[PDB]
Amino acid sequence: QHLCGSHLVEALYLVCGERGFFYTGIVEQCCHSICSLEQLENYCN
Amino acid sequence: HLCGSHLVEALYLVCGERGFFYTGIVEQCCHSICSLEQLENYCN
Amino acid sequence: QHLCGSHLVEALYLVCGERGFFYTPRGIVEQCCHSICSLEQLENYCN
Amino acid sequence: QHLCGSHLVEALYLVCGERGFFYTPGIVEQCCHSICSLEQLENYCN
Amino acid sequence: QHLCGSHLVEALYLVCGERGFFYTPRGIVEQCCHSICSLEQLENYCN
Amino acid sequence: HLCGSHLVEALYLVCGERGFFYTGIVEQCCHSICSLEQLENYCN
Repeated sequence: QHLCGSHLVEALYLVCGERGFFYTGIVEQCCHSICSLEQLENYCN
Repeated sequence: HLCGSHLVEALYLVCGERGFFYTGIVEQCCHSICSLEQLENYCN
Repeated sequence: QHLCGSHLVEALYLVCGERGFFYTPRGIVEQCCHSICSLEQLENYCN
Repeated sequence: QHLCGSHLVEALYLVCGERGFFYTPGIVEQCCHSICSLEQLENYCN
Repeated sequence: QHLCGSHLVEALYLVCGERGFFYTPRGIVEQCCHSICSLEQLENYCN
Repeated sequence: HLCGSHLVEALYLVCGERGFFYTGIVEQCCHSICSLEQLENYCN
């Protein structure tokens, strides 16, 4: 449940579907800490 | 296009401890676009 | 060679090819993640 | 060599480093349906 | 049974563990993609 | 953070026919951000 780097990016692609996304705090909450699926969708477009 | 090793890594990811079965998910998620909702339907 | 988490999942995929496989949690976690199992046990998780 | 879906996404991440990137639903035209090169791919990065 | 392209490489990654491995396309490509090879044939491309 | 199977997938992609060796590439590309250039030094 730690999402960073290439793996964070794989996760975004997955949960964002058609919505798309931007990638460069999502890192604090989901890479440094464990976020949920719901927390993750909130970074799509 | 969610294909190969990445599809399986995705299943692990959305299913956690619940687990999953892997075989048509290839048709549904690799050859066509499936959603998280559709992917969740391969967990146990 | 303790296959746990994503690595366990990456492994089954390889040895089962088209056969597919099942992943759930005396238990594959016990046999392959907490301990080292061989392919024999892993093929035993295909269908 | 034909980069689509999750792999296209793996590629963008790779060539963009710190710059980051944007991914939408054309890069699909250029790099997924046909084989594209480096810079053609980078302009969908930042 | 037939390992080609990235899969051969994922397989190498898997079976070589700490040894690491070298991938160079008479060839792991001939031996494991065009024909079915075993682990030792596969292991001899680890380091 | 470029790590594990993905690190190995990255090598395969950028090295093409040259091939590559995998073992530090980890320090430079997983724990830290490497560029294509630092990565290519692991091709043949």
